[PDB]
Amino acid sequence: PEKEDIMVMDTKLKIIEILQFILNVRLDYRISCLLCIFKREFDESNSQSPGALDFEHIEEQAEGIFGGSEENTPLDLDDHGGRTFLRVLLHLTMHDYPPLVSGALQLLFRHFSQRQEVLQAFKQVQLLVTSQDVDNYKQIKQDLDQLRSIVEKSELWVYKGESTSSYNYRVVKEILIRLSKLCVQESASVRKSRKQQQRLLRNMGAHAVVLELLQIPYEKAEDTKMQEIMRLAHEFLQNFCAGNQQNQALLHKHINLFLNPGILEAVTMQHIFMNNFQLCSEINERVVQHFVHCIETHGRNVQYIKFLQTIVKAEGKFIKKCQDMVMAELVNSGEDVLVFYNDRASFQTLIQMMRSERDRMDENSPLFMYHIHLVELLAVCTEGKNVYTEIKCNSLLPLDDIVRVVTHEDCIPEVKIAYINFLNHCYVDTEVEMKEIYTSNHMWKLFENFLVDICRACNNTSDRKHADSVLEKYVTEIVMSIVTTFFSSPFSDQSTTLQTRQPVFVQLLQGVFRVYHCNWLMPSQKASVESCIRVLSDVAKSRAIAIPVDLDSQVNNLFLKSSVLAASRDYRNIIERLQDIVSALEDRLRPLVQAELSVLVDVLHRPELLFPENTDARRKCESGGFICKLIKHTKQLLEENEEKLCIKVLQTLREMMTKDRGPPLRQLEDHKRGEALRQILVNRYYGNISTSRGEMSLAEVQCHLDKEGASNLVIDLIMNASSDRVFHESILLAIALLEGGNTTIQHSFFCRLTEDKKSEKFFKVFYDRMKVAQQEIKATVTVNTSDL
Amino acid sequence: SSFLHIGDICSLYAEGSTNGFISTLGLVDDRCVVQPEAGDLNNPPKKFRDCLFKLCPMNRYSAQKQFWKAAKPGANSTTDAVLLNKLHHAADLEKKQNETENRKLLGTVIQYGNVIQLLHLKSNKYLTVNKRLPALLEKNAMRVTLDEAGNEGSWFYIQPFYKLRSIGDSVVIGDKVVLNPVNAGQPLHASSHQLVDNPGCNEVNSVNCNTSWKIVLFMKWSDNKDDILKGGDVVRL
Amino acid sequence: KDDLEMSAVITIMQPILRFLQLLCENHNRDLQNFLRCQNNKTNYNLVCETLQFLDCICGSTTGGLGLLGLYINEKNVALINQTLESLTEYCQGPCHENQNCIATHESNGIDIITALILNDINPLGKKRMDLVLELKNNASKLLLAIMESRHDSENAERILYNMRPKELVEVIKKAYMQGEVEFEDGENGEDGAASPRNVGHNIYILAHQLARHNKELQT
Amino acid sequence: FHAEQEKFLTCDEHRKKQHVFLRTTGRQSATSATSSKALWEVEVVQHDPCRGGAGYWNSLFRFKHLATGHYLAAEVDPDFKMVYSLVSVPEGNDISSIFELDPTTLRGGDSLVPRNSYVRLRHLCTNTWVHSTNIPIDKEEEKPVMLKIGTSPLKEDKEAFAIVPV
Amino acid sequence: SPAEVRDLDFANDASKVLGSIAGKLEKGTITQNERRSVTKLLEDLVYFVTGGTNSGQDVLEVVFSKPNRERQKLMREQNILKQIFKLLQAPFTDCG
Ligand SMILES: O=P(O)(O)O[C@@H]1[C@H](O)[C@H](O)[C@@H](OP(=O)(O)O)[C@H](OP(=O)(O)O)[C@H]1O
Ligand SMILES: [Ca+2]
Repeated sequence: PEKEDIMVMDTKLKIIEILQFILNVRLDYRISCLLCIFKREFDESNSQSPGALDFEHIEEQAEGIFGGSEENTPLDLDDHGGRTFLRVLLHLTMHDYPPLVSGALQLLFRHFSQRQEVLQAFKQVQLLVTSQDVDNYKQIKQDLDQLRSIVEKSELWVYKGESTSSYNYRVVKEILIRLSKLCVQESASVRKSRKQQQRLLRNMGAHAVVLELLQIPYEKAEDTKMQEIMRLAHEFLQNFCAGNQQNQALLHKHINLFLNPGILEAVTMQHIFMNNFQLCSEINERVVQHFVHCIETHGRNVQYIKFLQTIVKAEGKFIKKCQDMVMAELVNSGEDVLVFYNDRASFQTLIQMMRSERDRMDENSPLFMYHIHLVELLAVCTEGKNVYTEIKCNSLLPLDDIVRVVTHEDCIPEVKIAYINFLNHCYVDTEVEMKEIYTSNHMWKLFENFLVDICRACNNTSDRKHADSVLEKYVTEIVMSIVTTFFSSPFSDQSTTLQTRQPVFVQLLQGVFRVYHCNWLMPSQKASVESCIRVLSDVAKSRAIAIPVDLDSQVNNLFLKSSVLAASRDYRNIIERLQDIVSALEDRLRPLVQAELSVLVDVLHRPELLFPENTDARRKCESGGFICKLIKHTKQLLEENEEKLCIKVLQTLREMMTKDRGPPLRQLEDHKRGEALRQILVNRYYGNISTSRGEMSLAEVQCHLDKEGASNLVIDLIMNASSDRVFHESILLAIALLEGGNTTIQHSFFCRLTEDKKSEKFFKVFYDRMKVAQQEIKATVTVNTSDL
Repeated sequence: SSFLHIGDICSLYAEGSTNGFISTLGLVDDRCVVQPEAGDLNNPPKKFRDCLFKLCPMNRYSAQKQFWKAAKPGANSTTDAVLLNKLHHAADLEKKQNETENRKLLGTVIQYGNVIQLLHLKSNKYLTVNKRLPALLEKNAMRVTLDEAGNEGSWFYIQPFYKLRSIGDSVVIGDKVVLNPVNAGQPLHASSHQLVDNPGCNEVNSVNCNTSWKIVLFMKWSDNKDDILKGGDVVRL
Repeated sequence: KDDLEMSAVITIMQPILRFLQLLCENHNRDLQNFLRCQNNKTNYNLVCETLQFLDCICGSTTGGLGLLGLYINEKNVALINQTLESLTEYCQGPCHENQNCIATHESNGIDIITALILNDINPLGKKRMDLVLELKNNASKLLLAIMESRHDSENAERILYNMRPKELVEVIKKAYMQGEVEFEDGENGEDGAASPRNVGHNIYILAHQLARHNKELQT
Repeated sequence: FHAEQEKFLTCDEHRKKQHVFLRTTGRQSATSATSSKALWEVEVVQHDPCRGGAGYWNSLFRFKHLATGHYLAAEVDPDFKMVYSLVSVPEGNDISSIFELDPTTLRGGDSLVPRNSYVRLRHLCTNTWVHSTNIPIDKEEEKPVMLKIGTSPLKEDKEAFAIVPV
Repeated sequence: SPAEVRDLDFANDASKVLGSIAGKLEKGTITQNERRSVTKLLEDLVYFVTGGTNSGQDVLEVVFSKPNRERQKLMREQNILKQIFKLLQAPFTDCG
């Protein structure tokens, strides 16, 4: 009925994106005015300089550029106080075109929340420091413009099967290396990240250009200049994502572009996923499995194991889910990925490769660090005292293999970390400790090698420049931990071999004390060194272990002992005053922001008032047609995958049920400011031609919403809730509607449920939503008691 | 049509890489072993009181597990005696009620997707899978043993090996099924490895596989009356 | 450091329980008999699962022997209060089917209710006694609502089987003296209706109906 | 419909010869592959040639292809260890095209056959049992779609077809 | 009685394991494994004849009451006696 032509009805949709931009540019104008306000305030502040900014003078300048002033009429689109702007959106909302009305609903959210939308945008900003900042700004501008010109001129300098192409092949490399260099600087021994240059670069948006360049198809068979260009782009991206967390989130949006079996393309992948708890909490299964499949398909590479080692342990925090998931797929990976030398025949191959690796002469290292990485990743993914990972990893590498490799004379120090610490994380640092470790003399066979290693490390006073830093780290950390965990563990005290090998314990304690005598100890490692000494002293005191008087006296002694200036100042103070002023302005808008948030529901409650009378629009709005149609729109908002809009609409509509009418001194003035702004704004929008609203009682507001179909909306949303947030909001809305024990809504729910044979989904959803809670609570509440 | 019931007595016959009746290695030992060459479904082994299992319903174990944890030497106190007495009384009541529903649930039909416990008649020990220990002969596999009282590892999902029957259907005697512990989540697997101390014996462990446990009926629950004479009984002439 | 905030799956239960209570409020007869059985192909018993949640949250028989102190912490009092309140309206008035469905359940959920009023909650009781007050008040209200003018003996003997007549009469006094102790320095129990006065009174009322099928209780 | 193989029994002409095979689908939902050449009509054998009657477990059945009009019969495998394979025959009065229904679960011999209950095609003329092979019949091509079907003299409890109501 | 057959089977199993333990004794091939496994064997017989649990004290420092009437006959019938004192002198028959 009344089939409006689609080609003419798409017109309004085409005006919608015009409205988007003409509303967006107002934000730039408002933030420019806000910057000018602070320009004036700092101009009057620094000239006098006791430095505090005039907030009581800033507030009216900020509120005079937002609304209710003579010079605020050009910001309003229709130059009529916004009275006629809302009616077009309201009229378009009743139209029968889904994306048109979907955009129309989005427009009014921006129109009412102008105060909110301005403040975050102004709080996200940045500014220039000294002439160096200006130079960097200019250089990055020209570099990006020149690069973009060539990007749109790609088909001229690309071989699809000095000249301009030859000139570009060179000139692009210098600009790419300049953009890469601007990201991170390198000191003598510390790699620091520049947090301001990266912010300027991301504000410019070089990442989009680099990603678009990477997307371009290419042939690596013949032209290696292109291959090194792509590698340089990857290097710049890695430097851009390094040292920051939000850049990694920004680049995460193009993970589907980086599912390639390439090497450096995979090198970018761990840089994207390094040191990010939140980002790794939602890792994709497919990428992780595809990396292992690439190992099984495209040879053995360390770039694929670095990603796994990074994702299993992010931010230094153990990840149980990733730890279990790694060996959930490692078992099915076959022996192609998991290669281990267990028997004597394979151990001989390991030793013959070890000798050549000790020579370090070619064709031995690539297989060498790969096995090192495999063992280290097993150790890292077996932390957390989790039974599953350790039991599954025990099969791949037992204690006997680790003992055999560590006891061999060609074991270089780097190998000792790789297997000794893995032995710790696989047997000692376990919730279910294996009693075979503490009941066997193999542990003392390992102590002997540790004693010889510590004697070697402490005897390195002949060549300081040739000292092994890795060996020092091993001595300071790994042995200390594997001894402290062993002695401090109450379960290991049941071993009867403690008093059978006193002479080796004497020399072991002597060596542990000797480690403290080293002058190369790091402050962090010194605590680890001292912890083992303290644990050994406590164990000796408790077990009455015979110790020589001299060593005991040494331990007791250790225990008992334990122009340019003004120019810098101006901008340095400016930057830190910007944060203060932003915070002050953000604080002095909350009493106002809920005013318009309530104007939302105020206008929605009475949408017919705004339009002039004796009109079809007012006739249809007076009957509740606006809310009724918005209900069926919100019914299908989730279908088109619009979750944020559906949440923001359900939460706003739930405000129809909370009837509120208006340190206590601050709250009083804030509430009065909010009421003062709300009344003037609502009266300006209304323009009805000493008045009282006389709102209808809350008892029949719920019935009025019931008659518009809000009873059906909640049930249908609950059945088809694909997300926890949508279902939670539906539950809150249903609670709000049925407040006070209304019988109309109850009868509507009953009749809908009994008249529809598809309530099975409804009740199954409710049944499962608590069955999952029961399953979780059964495993959650387990503490017993421990006495006072 | 004949259907399974609670209290039925039947054997298990694995089919696949190794085919044979599952069994034990005496009362002193507590290791489940399948013996391939000892017999077949047409030619049963000479000794046939080791392969018999009695179906039992799911039993609560929360109070029993709590009492086991309390009995662990980790908290010693003078007032702990009363708490241990209360826990022992709760466990006793829990065992008594488990026996009551065990009496009351006999004869009910068994359907796919249910939870069942296997009681070895000879050793009077339930079949259990421990989730913290690996198999003695197989490292990547999972440990399977026996226990007199049982724990949460004794619960077994019953699932169809064939697509003919789905969850909710009653189990018909003679169909190959798959056993899955509730907690271990891995089917019982008949390994092809050989025990060192016993020739021919094959270890039974818990790992993903394609082994089907063809249940073979031996005696119905109704026939299981103590006051009558029934096959397999031992008497004196 | 110390968040002490339960799983979100646990939290989502509370608005679900409140929403379920809201439909059954006002003694709307059409819903108490609907939630229990829906006359569909696969009807789910909402009352049974609501009782199961309370049974599992309290450890069932493990917590039914004076273990309320450890299970009931200062964070899940709101959830259990909402659970008890929600259970109340399922059987309010002459809702015989829900009373039968709750009292004759296969689980031991009734035991938690019965022992809730007797056993204390430490260290909650010594720190926040008021929470124990409204918890026991809601338990007493549920216990009165489960009987709710019932003539049969099966429900009465079911409640009495787990509860000997002696300790009811004992806890009547054990809920009496401290009621006067609170008044010795100012009680103000009119606004604070959770005072031990009404708490003991409700238990006395419950014993009044329970005594009709116990020849020893009236002694 | 084959329950285990998840494939539909089909009769078609290849290389100017009619063959009966078990067509292989190419998607996850094997049941949805409803083909128009997989329709078979049930003929209950009766003394009266014009009487169709009802269906019983002990009754004798004949299956006729709807589109082609050919009967389902078993004959000695030319390769011959599957001695017998299922083919199409135009003649109807022979006893070689007579089958029996064996229920998966034991049922009485005087009970009405449900429309959608799994059954086993127990051949009667040769007293063998139906069995799904795994040897494709079209060697000249590259992607096997058609698989030959034979008879197992020893009974198997996994090869039970499904009577899909049309 | 259902317990009598279990007792007979337990006694016969304890007899046959010791039969294999002492069968290789003459050749001196008994090792730690055949020593560790049989070490826990002896603890079983005493609680089998006594029918009691473990007291938690030293295994040699437990004095029991009168023994079971019937299980003493079972050990003699099932040739457990033939090996119970053969085990004690077995290590002396082993290496050395
Ligand atoms: O979905 P698409 O893209 O159209 O392609 C389908 C696909 O080729 C299936 O393999 C085919 O079933 P078969 O392999 O059994 O032939 C089906 O045929 P159908 O549509 O006739 O079922 C096609 O529709
Ligand atoms: Ca027998």
